[PDB]
Amino acid sequence: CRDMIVLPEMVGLTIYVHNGKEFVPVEIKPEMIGHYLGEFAPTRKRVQHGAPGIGATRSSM
Amino acid sequence: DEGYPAEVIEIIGRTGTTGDVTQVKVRILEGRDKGRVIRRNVRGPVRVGDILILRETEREAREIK
Amino acid sequence: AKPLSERFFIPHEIKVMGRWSTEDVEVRDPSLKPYINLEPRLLPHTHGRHAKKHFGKANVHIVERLINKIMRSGGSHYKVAGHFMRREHRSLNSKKVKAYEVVKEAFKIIEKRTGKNPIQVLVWAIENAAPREDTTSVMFGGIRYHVAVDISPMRRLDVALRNIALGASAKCYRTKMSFAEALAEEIILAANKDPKSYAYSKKLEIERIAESSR
Amino acid sequence: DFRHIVRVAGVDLDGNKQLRWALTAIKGVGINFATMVCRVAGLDPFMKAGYLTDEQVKKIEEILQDPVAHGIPRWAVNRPKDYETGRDLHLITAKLDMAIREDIMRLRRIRAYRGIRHELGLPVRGQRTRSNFRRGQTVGV
Amino acid sequence: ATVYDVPGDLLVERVAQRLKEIPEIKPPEWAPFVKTGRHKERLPEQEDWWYYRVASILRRVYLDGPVGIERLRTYYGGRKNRGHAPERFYKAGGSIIRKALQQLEAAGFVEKVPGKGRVITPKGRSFLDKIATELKKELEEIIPELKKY
Amino acid sequence: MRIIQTTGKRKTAIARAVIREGKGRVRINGKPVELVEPEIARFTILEPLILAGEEIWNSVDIDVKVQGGGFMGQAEAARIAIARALVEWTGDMNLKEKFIKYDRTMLVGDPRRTEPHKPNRSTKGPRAKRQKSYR
Amino acid sequence: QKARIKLASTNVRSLEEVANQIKQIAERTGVRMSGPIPLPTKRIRIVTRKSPDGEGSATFDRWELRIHKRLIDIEADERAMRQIMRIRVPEDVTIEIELI
RNA sequence: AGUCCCUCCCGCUCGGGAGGGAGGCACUCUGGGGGGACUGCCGGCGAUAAGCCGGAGGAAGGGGCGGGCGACGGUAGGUCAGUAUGCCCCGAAACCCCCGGGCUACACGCGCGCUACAAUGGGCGGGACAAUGGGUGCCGACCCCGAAAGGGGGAGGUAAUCCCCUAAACCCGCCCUCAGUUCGGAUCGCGGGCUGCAACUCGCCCGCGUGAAGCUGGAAUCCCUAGUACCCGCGCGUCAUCAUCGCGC
Ligand SMILES: [Mg+2]
Ligand SMILES: [Mg+2]
Ligand SMILES: [Mg+2]
Ligand SMILES: [Mg+2]
Ligand SMILES: [Mg+2]
Ligand SMILES: [Mg+2]
Ligand SMILES: [Mg+2]
Ligand SMILES: [Mg+2]
Ligand SMILES: [Mg+2]
Ligand SMILES: [Mg+2]
Repeated sequence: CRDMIVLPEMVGLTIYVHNGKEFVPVEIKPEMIGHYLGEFAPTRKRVQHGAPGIGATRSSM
Repeated sequence: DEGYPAEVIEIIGRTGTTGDVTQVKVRILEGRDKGRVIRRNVRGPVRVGDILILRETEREAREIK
Repeated sequence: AKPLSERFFIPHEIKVMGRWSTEDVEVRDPSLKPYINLEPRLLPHTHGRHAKKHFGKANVHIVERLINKIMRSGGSHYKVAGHFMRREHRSLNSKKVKAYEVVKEAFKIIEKRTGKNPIQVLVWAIENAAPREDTTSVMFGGIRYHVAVDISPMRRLDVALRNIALGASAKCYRTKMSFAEALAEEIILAANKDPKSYAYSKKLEIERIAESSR
Repeated sequence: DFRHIVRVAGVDLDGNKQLRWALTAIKGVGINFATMVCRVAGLDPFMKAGYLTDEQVKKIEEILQDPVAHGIPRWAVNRPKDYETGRDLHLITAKLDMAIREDIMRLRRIRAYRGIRHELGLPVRGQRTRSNFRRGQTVGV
Repeated sequence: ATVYDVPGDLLVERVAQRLKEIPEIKPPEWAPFVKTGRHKERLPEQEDWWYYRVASILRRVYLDGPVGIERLRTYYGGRKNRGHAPERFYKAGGSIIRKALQQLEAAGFVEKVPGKGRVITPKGRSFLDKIATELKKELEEIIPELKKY
Repeated sequence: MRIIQTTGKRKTAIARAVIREGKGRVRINGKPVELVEPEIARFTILEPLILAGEEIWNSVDIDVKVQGGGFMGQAEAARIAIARALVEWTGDMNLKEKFIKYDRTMLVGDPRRTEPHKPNRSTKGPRAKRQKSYR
Repeated sequence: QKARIKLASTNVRSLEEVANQIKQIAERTGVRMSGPIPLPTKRIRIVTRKSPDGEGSATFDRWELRIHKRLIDIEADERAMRQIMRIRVPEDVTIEIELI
C-alpha cells in the first residue's frame, strides 16, 4: 500500500514498502505525519550518464 | 537633370533572366531629340499610353526576337 | 480628453475623411499624373475589390493606398536600418481601424506644423521619393552583375509608398516617438528633400547604383 | 517635506514613486498586498511615497507586523496556518528566507522524494526532463 | 428621451455619481480586498468602484430583463493571460453581482420574477430615464442633429 | 400612408429597413445614427444619405433592424438596405446613376463568403500549411 | 380537436409520397389542414483517418447521413382520421400521431 | 411591418419609447420544385477551321467559385500490433486473471509549436457585434451560500420550443514614459478545492508570496495569388478527470 497516509499512532514502527521489485525499510519519525508512504520508497535509480553513442549527434550517423 | 518624358507606343515582348523585363518602343516628347522613336527596356507592368522619364536618350536596347 | 465634438463628428459634404478637400491639389510629375487618384470620396475603405483585375489598383484613392501600406508589421524577412522588426501579436496586420486613426492624426500634425493642405504635402513627398531608373541582375562566372533599366510609373508609385511606410515604421520602433509622429516626420522630411529621410536616401542610392552600371 | 529616501521596515523606499508601487521593494510584499495595507491604513495608494510623515511610517510598520489583527483577511497572508504554531502569519525579509529554508530542510531530513529532488537540483513539480530544462555543454561523440 | 438615446458609458458615469445619495447602497466589508474575477490580475484602482459596478448592473437589468446571476456572470467575464499557455475566456465570480442585486432590490429599483430572474420596477425606470433626459439636454447643445430625436 | 421595406446582406449579416414619411430620424437597432461607433462605421452608413442630399434626407424616417455578422459587416448591410430604400421611395433615375458612379456595390451587393478549411493545419485556413522539414 | 403528425426519413421521395397521400385524403373530404411544413434537416457528419497504419501522408474521409422532416396539422375528424390511420408507410419512413 | 386593446416611463405629452394580448405570413428564415450563362451578342487575330484577345448587358463570363470521385501498372514502399489468413514456434507456458512498478528516467543532438523580448504597449473601470456544432450514464436556466476555485436545491428539455450561449481582437476615460521597467512569468514556499476504488511516483483548478533567461536573432531555410495570407477567439473528437493537438467555424 503506497497510498497509505502516515498517522500519529504509527510513529516508532518500521514498515517495508514495496518499490516495484523489493521492500525497503522506512522508520517513521514525527515529522512524517501527513505524507504518503510511497514518498519514502523511490522507484527509479539515480542516473549517471555514460559517453554518447553512435547517432547521438548529426555527424555520427 | 529632370529627365525627358517619352510615351509608350508598342509592346514587343518579355525578356530578362526571370522574365521580369519588357521591351517597348517610345517616342520622345521633349528636348533636343523630340519626335524620335527608340526602343527601351522597362521593369514593372506597363501598357500603351504610359509615360517614362528617361535620364538619357542616346542609349538603345539590343533588339530581341 | 478628446472633445465630444470630435468623438461625434458629422460631415455634410463629400471630402476626404470629412475634413480636407482635394480640389486644389495638383501633380507636377507628368508620368505619375494618371495613377494618383483624387476623385472625391468620403470614406477611404474599398474592401479590397481591386486586387482581382489587372491594373485595377489605379483607381483607388491615394489616402486608402497609404492606409493599406502602413497596415503591416514592417521588417519580416529583410532588415530595415540594420534590424529585423518582428512584432507578430502586436502588429497592425488586419487592424484597419487603428491604421485609419494613425493616418488621421498624422494629417492633423502635418496641417498644424506647415499650414498647408496635408494631401498636397503627401503628393510632394511621393513625387520626391519615386525613383526613375532601376537595375536588373545577370550571372556570369559565378558572379552577379547589375544592368540599368527604366521603371514604369505604377512601380514608381508602389516603391515610393512602401519606402515612406518603412521609414515611419523604423523611426518609432523601441523609441519614445509614436507612430503618428514618425509618419508626420517622414512625410515632411521627404517633402523637403532632406537626406535624413529614409525614403529620399533610398531613392538617391538606387539611382546612383543604376547610373554606375549603364 | 519631500524626502527622496524614506526608510520603512529596514528597506529604503524610492521617494518619487506612488506609495503602492514604492512598497513592493520589500521582499514578501507584492502589488496586491500593498494596496490592501494602503487601504487599511487609510492612505491614498496614489500619493507619492516622499510625503510620508513619521507617524504614518510607524503605523505602516505596525500593520505589517500583524496584518490579521488589523482587518486583512486570513486568505491573503503568505503563510496561513503555520506549521509550528498553527496561526496565520505574514513574513518579510530575512524571516521569510529562513522560513523557506527550514521548510526545505525539514523535507530533506525525512528523506522524502521532494527533498531528494531539491538536493539534486532537478524539477520538483512533475515536469518531463528529456527535452527541456537543459543547462550545460554539448558533449562530443 | 430614453436610455436608448445616449451613449452607455456617459450614462453609467452620471448614474454612478447619483447613486451615492441612496442609503441602501454601501459596499460590503470585503470590498477593499478583492478582484472582480479570476481572469483579472490586480485589484480595482478606483476607491469607489462599487458604485460603478452597481450602476452598470442596473442599466443591464433595464435593457435585457428578466435576467439572472449566471448570464450576468457571463457578461462580466473576459480574456485571461495564462503564462506560457494561450489566452482563454473565463466568467466572473458571483458574490459581487448577487450582493449588488439584493441591494438594488432593497432600494426598490428591481424586483424578482419567479423562475425567470429580475426586472426593473417603475421607480427604477423613472430613475434612469430622468438622468437620460438631463444628459440628452446637455449633449444636444453641441450636436444639433440630436434635437430631432 | 406609404411604407417601403428593403433588405441587405453582407457576409452573414442581414438588415431589414423600413422607410416612411418623416422629419429626418434614422435609427439602427433603436439607436440614433449620430452615436454609432467607431467613426469608420458611422461614415459607412451615412454615405448614401449625404449623396442624396439634405432636401431628401429631412423628408423621411428610416428604421433598420440588423442581426448577425460583425460591427463592420453590419454597417455595410445597413448601407445597402438604406440605398435601395432611397432609390425605390423617390423613384428618380438621376440618383440611381449617381449611386452607381460612386459605388456599384451599394445596389448590387457583395457575393463573397468564406472558403471552407481543408486538412494540413485545418484550423488556420484552407491554404495555410504546416512548416516542412527535410532533416 | 386537432391532431399533429410528424414524419421523418432518409429518403426524400417517400416522405413526399406519404405527405401527398395525406393531402389527398384531406382534400377528399371537408377538413382544414395546416400545410406540410419543412423542418430543418439533420446532418450527421463523421470524419475519419483513412490508412490502417500511421505511415504516409494523413488523408481523411467525411461521411454524411441526412434525415429530412415534415410537420402536418389537421383537425381530428373520425371520417378522415380512420383513413390516415389506414395508410401504411414504406419501411424507411417514421410517422407519429398525437392529439393537441 | 402595418392595424387594434391594456399597462408602465420621459421634456407632461402635441409628441417619443418598452413590455403583454389578440391578430397576420408581409419581411427574414427553413426546404421541395423551377428559371438563369450558351463564347449566345459585338469588334479584332488566326485559315475562312479549331481556338485566342478585348468590349457591352448582367447576381454571375469564358472548368462561374470550393470540394468528392485517382486509369493499365510499378514502388519486394507501410500494415500479419484493427480484423481475415498459410507456414514455423510456445502449449502447464510465449495461453487466462490479480497486486505493485514502468512506458513520465536525463551531461547531451534534432523536428514541430506556444509565450515573449514591450508604446504598432502593460494595467484598472466602462461600451459593442458571431457562426459551426452538441445534450437523457446527459445539457442544466432560476434562487441561496462563499473572496475565489467551488457547495446546497432545482424549472424546462428525447429538442427550429429548453440548455450549453450576453466571444476575443475593437472603441472611450484614467495611471505608467523607454526602463530588465507597472515589460516577461519560468522556478519554488504556504494554504484551499474537484474527478475517481486509488492523486507519492504521476492529474487538473484557485488565493497570497517568489521573480530565471530574454533588449529583434549567423550560415541557412518554410508557407501563401482574394474574402486568400496575417491577426482574433469559439465548437466538436478524444473524455470519470485532463488540450500549447486533430478536424471545422
Ligand atoms: Mg469587458
Ligand atoms: Mg500577452
Ligand atoms: Mg478561415
Ligand atoms: Mg511490401
Ligand atoms: Mg519491404
Ligand atoms: Mg512514450
Ligand atoms: Mg505584467
Ligand atoms: Mg503529485
Ligand atoms: Mg528593451
Ligand atoms: Mg493526439
